[PDB]
Amino acid sequence: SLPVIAAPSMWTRPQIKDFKEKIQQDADSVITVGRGEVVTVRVPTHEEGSYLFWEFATDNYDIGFGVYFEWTKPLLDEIVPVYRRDCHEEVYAGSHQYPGRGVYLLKFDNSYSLWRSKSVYYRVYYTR
Amino acid sequence: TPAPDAINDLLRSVDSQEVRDYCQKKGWIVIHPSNELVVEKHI
Repeated sequence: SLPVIAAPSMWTRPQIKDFKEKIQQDADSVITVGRGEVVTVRVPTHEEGSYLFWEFATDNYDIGFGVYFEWTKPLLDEIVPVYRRDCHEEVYAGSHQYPGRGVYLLKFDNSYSLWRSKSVYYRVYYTR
Repeated sequence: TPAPDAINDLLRSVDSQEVRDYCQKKGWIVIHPSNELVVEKHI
């Protein structure tokens, strides 16, 4: 049988001020998504890893968020369908079990925004 | 060491910076250095 892909988990947590303060302590964890832009963040599966955990937030506006899995032309699986989230109001978080070796694509989608740039604070971990 | 799905259930239910830091100390979760992540922009 082809690999069964686990459903992702998603949740929020309220402390967005503290989250962004923590993340701001490193420049590279802060992304500017221009008007009409889509920023993709590639997160490879670690050789000792089992799960991917993500957190993200924005400053003044919502943004589209999706997760895809790239198998190592290459096959792409939809893990979290892209949808607008109010990650300016709360920290958005989620996880997914490794379906196999490959690369996760975190997509921060600002396609729909004509006039607004978004600042994206994000963080990712993995488990053994 | 607990199972990954147990970690998952914990973080989902009582998520906080404190719980993250604790899981990190125990080496249950390991942070991906953001500077090692490939970031792509597309219009």
